[PDB]
Amino acid sequence: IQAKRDAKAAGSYYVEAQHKLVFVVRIKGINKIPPKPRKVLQLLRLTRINSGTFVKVTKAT
Amino acid sequence: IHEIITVGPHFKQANNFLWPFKLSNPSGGWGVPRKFKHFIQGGSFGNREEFINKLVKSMN
Amino acid sequence: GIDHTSKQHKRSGHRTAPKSDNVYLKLLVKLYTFLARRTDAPFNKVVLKALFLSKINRPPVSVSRIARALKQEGAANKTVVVVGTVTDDARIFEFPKTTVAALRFTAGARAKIVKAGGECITLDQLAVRAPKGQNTLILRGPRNSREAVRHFGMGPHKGKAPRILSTGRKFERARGRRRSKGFKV
Amino acid sequence: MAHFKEYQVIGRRLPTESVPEPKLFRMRIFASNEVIAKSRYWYFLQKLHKVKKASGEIVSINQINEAHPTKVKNFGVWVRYDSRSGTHNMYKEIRDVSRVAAVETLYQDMAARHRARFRSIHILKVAEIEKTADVKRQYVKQFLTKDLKFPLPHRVQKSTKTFSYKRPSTFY
Amino acid sequence: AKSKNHTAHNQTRKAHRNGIKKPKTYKYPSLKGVDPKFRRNHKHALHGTAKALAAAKK
Amino acid sequence: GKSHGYRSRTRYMFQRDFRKHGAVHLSTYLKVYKVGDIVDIKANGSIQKGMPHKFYQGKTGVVYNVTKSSVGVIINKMVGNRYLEKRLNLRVEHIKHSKCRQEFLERVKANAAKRAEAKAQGVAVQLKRQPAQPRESRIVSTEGNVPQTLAPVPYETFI
RNA sequence: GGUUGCGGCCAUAUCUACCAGAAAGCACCGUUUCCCGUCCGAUCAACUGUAGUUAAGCUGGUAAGAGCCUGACCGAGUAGUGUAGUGGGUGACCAUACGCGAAACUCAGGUGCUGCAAUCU
RNA sequence: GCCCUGAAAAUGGAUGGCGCUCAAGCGUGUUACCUAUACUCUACCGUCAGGGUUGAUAUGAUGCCCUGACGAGUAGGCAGG
RNA sequence: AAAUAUGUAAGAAGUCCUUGUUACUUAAUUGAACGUGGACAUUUGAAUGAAGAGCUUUUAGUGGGCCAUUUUUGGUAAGCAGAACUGGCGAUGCGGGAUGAACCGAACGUAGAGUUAAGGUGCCGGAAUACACGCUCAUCAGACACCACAAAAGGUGUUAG
RNA sequence: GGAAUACUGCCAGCUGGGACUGAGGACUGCGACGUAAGUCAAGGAUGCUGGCAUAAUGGUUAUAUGCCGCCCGUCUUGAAA
Ligand SMILES: [Mg+2]
Ligand SMILES: [Mg+2]
Ligand SMILES: [Mg+2]
Ligand SMILES: [Mg+2]
Ligand SMILES: [Mg+2]
Ligand SMILES: [Mg+2]
Ligand SMILES: [Mg+2]
Ligand SMILES: [Mg+2]
Ligand SMILES: [Mg+2]
Ligand SMILES: [Mg+2]
Ligand SMILES: [Mg+2]
Ligand SMILES: [Mg+2]
Ligand SMILES: [Mg+2]
Ligand SMILES: [Mg+2]
Ligand SMILES: [Mg+2]
Ligand SMILES: [Mg+2]
Ligand SMILES: [Mg+2]
Ligand SMILES: [Mg+2]
Ligand SMILES: [Mg+2]
Ligand SMILES: [Mg+2]
Ligand SMILES: [Mg+2]
Ligand SMILES: [Mg+2]
Ligand SMILES: [Mg+2]
Ligand SMILES: [Mg+2]
Ligand SMILES: [Mg+2]
Ligand SMILES: [Mg+2]
Ligand SMILES: [Mg+2]
Ligand SMILES: [Mg+2]
Ligand SMILES: [Mg+2]
Ligand SMILES: [Mg+2]
Ligand SMILES: [Mg+2]
Ligand SMILES: [Mg+2]
Ligand SMILES: [Mg+2]
Ligand SMILES: [Mg+2]
Ligand SMILES: [Mg+2]
Ligand SMILES: [Mg+2]
Ligand SMILES: [Mg+2]
Ligand SMILES: [Mg+2]
Ligand SMILES: [Mg+2]
Ligand SMILES: [Mg+2]
Ligand SMILES: [Mg+2]
Ligand SMILES: [Mg+2]
Ligand SMILES: [Mg+2]
Ligand SMILES: [Mg+2]
Ligand SMILES: [Mg+2]
Ligand SMILES: [Mg+2]
Ligand SMILES: [Mg+2]
Ligand SMILES: [Mg+2]
Ligand SMILES: [Mg+2]
Ligand SMILES: [Mg+2]
Ligand SMILES: [Mg+2]
Ligand SMILES: [Mg+2]
Ligand SMILES: [Mg+2]
Repeated sequence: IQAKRDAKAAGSYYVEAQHKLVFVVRIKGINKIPPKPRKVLQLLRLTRINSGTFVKVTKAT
Repeated sequence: IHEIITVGPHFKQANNFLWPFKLSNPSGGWGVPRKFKHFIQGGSFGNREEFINKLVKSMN
Repeated sequence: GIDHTSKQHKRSGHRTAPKSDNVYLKLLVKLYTFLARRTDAPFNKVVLKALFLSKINRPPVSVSRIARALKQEGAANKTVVVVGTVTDDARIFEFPKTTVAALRFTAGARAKIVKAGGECITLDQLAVRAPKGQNTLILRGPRNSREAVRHFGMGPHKGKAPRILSTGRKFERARGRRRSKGFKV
Repeated sequence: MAHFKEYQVIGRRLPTESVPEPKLFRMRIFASNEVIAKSRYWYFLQKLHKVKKASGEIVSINQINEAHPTKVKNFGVWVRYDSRSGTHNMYKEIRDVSRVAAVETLYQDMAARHRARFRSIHILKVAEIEKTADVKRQYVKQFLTKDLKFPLPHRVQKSTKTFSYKRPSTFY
Repeated sequence: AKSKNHTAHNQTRKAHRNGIKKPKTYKYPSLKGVDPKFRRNHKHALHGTAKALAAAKK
Repeated sequence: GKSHGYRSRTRYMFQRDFRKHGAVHLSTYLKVYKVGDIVDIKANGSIQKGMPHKFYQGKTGVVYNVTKSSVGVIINKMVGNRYLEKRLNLRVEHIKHSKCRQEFLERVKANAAKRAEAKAQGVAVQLKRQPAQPRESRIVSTEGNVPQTLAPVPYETFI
């Protein structure tokens, strides 16, 4: 917070650290899904509608 | 919890330990007519950023 | 629904008792599952399992096969377990002493062994002397020595065996079996 | 795209050792939340400078609350939009209390008349017509006369119950 | 009468039931089609390098 | 009738590079190949002999054999529902050392070196490749950089 | 740094025109008994390094030079395109969302680098 | 943009029907509300998996007991009855 | 000269040092292959997942297909013929599209309570004759993807530009 | 110049109404509050009161009422045809 108010005070802009964490909920059901995303869906354990997991953000994820 | 929110060293093994969360459907509703457009286009699907909380909390 | 990644309700493709019905074997099992459960000792877990095997996966262990496994360094005084039936082999002469725990012994096999001042225990006897299966040497027989398995793979250039009912020239030794009669195999 | 908020979006190219400290660029953006704002900032930037977001970052995002949000204003609005057969530029005026107010009727008005959904419309400039009689579009000049007063003929009180034991009057 | 002629439809579904795997892998792999003289000499470099090790046990 | 000769559909695959026809440079003949080398297969249609069948164009594999003028290469190839093992007799003119393996060896040499200079300090290493991460917080300044503010552009035909 | 022999990458090296080139080298060049090849000692072969010459080859320099190379927030985040929608539109076709992204064009810089061995004011 | 002309077929008829005109029509936006065999929690059946347990101790050891997950089906395969 | 697709690699079957074998190869104990002996295990060499991995034998049915988005060939076209990837129908009920193989939503043991999807909420019919800004008057209005069609061309109707 | 408020988010802040469920059957576990003895909302409901006798209730059946339900068998890409 204060980092933001300082930067403002010094005529600058504290641009925040990119989020390292996201939560993913799957909202589409299980029929008619294309093979590629379907695979990725399972490798994040989202294999059933409204189920959700955490994901660490890197380029690879 | 800490090991998650901070990511950090054994996040992997911490998070994997965690069985996928079984949320309900959103009590309150999805807040949009059709869900299978993007959040930017009028609702659901894609990164809705720090809006995910209001969503999850109603599915929780 | 569930995007299943795994076949649901699949059964461990593993025998779980003997299919057999020899009450004495079921008794032998009832013994070694007790041992297997109430101890560590890998040996019992292994014997337990191996009592479930079908007659094909219990090929016979020979008396020469035992003798030769006993010329192993530091093994001359171990007690050879053969969850199966030990047979006789006229082809070794000098045969050592030792005590052998098997399921069955052929006539000549408990001769040979005994005559050499050796012993022929049973696995439930063995159980007592060696609760945790100590000083034991487990020996299985040659499975692939079977005659059935000769014909497994039968294809061009696999060099396996034909299922033929009677052999000779005039029986599948011509076209396809040589360069001079079309092609070879 | 709905109840509108106005945003300042300040962004830049990602720094290179060769170009540390690249130039900063700003837009005023009307969107309902900030995600759509940020997304709009790129949409436009991509069309002006040679940049996509994978090669840039957004520095700041701040809401621009109307300065005098209870003073009635005459607005100039310039617009670029897509019809079914061409694309066009277009000036129109809107009398309202805030920019955020104005833009919303702008966005509705474009749908009503030229059937233009939000996607097909670029908001060029928006501005408070300082000196009245710089207003040109009559349908606002009409409201600028001295001692403007008018009635609302044919009142239609909505009813609470389905039967009525009297024949209604429309008299305001 | 005329009938459909060809299609690969459904064929990768079929191939991917219990399929693809990888290729099976071994140290000391097949020596099929390797230069016969070299094999011949390898034969001898092995017998020798064997020998010499049993000589180192007495 | 249909036509499925050996070099079919290879009009552009076996063409030479624009302004690179003629004699194949000597470098090609001076590279040395041992077994276990990982080679890239890319036909040269001027050297007609020892040619890879068009399948293997663009495919990498390992040398299983070395001969007077050619390497033998092992390729894994999917037919049906399974990879099969494939042995190719390719003249060297159609073959190349795979740079990606050289990235690897060089990295292995790096990682033994890093590991030393840490035991020579008894400190920790951290040797696995990490993937490209988020971004940490920054403070960009406005000194000499008051944000130029832009707006969308009018329509205008130029034709 | 020159030069030569053997090279590597094979135009930043090639093309056109004009000059310039110490020293060494290379070259042109002199000769035809001999091995040798020609319609022709021109090529090829041998001989002298002696009679000559930098004219040429070769090396560099010039040129709003042709070509070729390099760059660029030059055009263009355009064209094309993977994914999305019970999006627009009679349709032809098009806009938007998350992504990838050129060619030509324009301008700017450049015009061989280099290994081994030998040799030179 | 909407509306009008351009706009002709055979039983009597179809925005699903009624009917609707500041709509109950067209464009757009805001909320609330209705509802699948889907999602969340729980009982029960079964199937599959993991575990405990006849140690001297009445009545099933192919048993008793604890735990998790899963359940569409032609042609066809096997199993328990 | 893309995009999408596509090959390979990311280590113990590894890395390093020492020096053994041979009839191959080198001018050459030079190489080449395969070894002895010694050293190196915290992240041992990216991510994420793993409901276990590996493996054998044997046999049923089937061997007319069809549909949708996209790519695409023949044809004026076709609810026509014919290929590409994928997802479907076939084999599959359930909720929505009145209706309907194939669209949308979602796949199914027997049930209770909750919440939703796609689609709806004047009345038939469960659910605001809700809120908000415009637009439109048709003596042939119009009313929702697949979808049950409409075009060139015109209008001093009316709206905004 | 000093405030308020909106919007958004947080509280291991305090509370009212309504609905469905009550599996298990000695004890063993993790806690909570207590100075303590003890108490508890802590590994699944108990307590208090009342109703029922040719009856309260439950099963079957017939009929009516709301919604829903085409003829099976078969060959077929496709059958109520
Ligand atoms: Mg809920
Ligand atoms: Mg509420
Ligand atoms: Mg509700
Ligand atoms: Mg909204
Ligand atoms: Mg041995
Ligand atoms: Mg065998
Ligand atoms: Mg035999
Ligand atoms: Mg009155
Ligand atoms: Mg026929
Ligand atoms: Mg046909
Ligand atoms: Mg056929
Ligand atoms: Mg045919
Ligand atoms: Mg052809
Ligand atoms: Mg082609
Ligand atoms: Mg040439
Ligand atoms: Mg040839
Ligand atoms: Mg001559
Ligand atoms: Mg001459
Ligand atoms: Mg000469
Ligand atoms: Mg010359
Ligand atoms: Mg030039
Ligand atoms: Mg879809
Ligand atoms: Mg469309
Ligand atoms: Mg249409
Ligand atoms: Mg396009
Ligand atoms: Mg007619
Ligand atoms: Mg009629
Ligand atoms: Mg329409
Ligand atoms: Mg409306
Ligand atoms: Mg609307
Ligand atoms: Mg149910
Ligand atoms: Mg079933
Ligand atoms: Mg792949
Ligand atoms: Mg992993
Ligand atoms: Mg079969
Ligand atoms: Mg078959
Ligand atoms: Mg068949
Ligand atoms: Mg379906
Ligand atoms: Mg059929
Ligand atoms: Mg279905
Ligand atoms: Mg319909
Ligand atoms: Mg009706
Ligand atoms: Mg109603
Ligand atoms: Mg009304
Ligand atoms: Mg449409
Ligand atoms: Mg008009
Ligand atoms: Mg109870
Ligand atoms: Mg009674
Ligand atoms: Mg009845
Ligand atoms: Mg009915
Ligand atoms: Mg009826
Ligand atoms: Mg038919
Ligand atoms: Mg039928």
